[PDB]
Amino acid sequence: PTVFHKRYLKKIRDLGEGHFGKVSLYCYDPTEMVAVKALKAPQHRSGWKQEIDILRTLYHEHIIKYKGCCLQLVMEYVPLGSLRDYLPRHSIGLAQLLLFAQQICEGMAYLHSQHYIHRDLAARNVLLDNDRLVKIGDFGLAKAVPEGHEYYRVREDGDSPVFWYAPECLKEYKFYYASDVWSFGVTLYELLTHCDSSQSPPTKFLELIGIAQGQMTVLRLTELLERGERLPRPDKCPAEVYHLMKNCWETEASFRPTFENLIPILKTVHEKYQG
Ligand SMILES: N#C[C@H]1C[C@@H]1C(=O)N[C@@]12C[C@@H]1CN(c1nc(Nc3cnn(CCO)c3)ncc1F)C2
Repeated sequence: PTVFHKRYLKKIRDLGEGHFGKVSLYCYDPTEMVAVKALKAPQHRSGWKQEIDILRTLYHEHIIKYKGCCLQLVMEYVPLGSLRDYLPRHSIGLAQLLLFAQQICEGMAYLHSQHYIHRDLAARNVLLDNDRLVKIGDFGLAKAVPEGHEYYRVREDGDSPVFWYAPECLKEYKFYYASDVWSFGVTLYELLTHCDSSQSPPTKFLELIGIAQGQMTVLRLTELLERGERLPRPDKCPAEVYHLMKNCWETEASFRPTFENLIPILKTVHEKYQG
């Protein structure tokens, strides 16, 4: 739609980076603040084409706004950044954390109804607009679920967010809509630990696995997940919220709530704490 011209984009700062992509804050000055995502200098390029196409077709209050092209991806600038960056610095209350959790489920329910799985649902991908507004802000691993199949066939990459993954992704390389609920449960844990690094999923799971394990991190991970071991209950996380988390972490994908199931549950649980 909108065609931003590169010569008018004024770099302000970096907002994020991955092994294949970078997001920068720009000032579009043809005489507005934009987040522009660029792929680094064919498989990652084809995946990049699908990424832009995926966000082009998404419109939801809890999904970062697609703003047009420049290929570079121009998106709205979400002012307070990732909850991963925000949370260790702002002691947000339980009620607001649960509102964020609900807002994530809404955007996820919407994403899922569009037949897309996210595959990278983490606090680093949840952007804070204001103290009462959150948006899923990155779709780098988002894929369409093929029409005659209930999941997408992943394939291992060294950069897979394995500490946010259900055993089916790690073992069978099958990503279901239910696999994003697992990730959501991990994002909910992150939010309740205030994104504290010493409490993070890679820190906590590597403490459980150990680091002398050769090529066997994923395998030791899958087997502890299969033994029913899980991330611990965050300090000051209510018993009920912890049980909802564990329910998101059922080993059986079908036993997990869907995002639709989570919306009324979170709505009720937020209303309770907001009082
Ligand atoms: N892998 C990989 C890496 C490259 C992919 C990446 O950076 N994706 C993103 C989720 C990050 C941030 N981001 C965006 N961030 C913002 N706002 C904003 C304000 N402060 N900050 C920094 C404190 O977090 C960010 N508005 C739009 C965005 F799009 C998009």
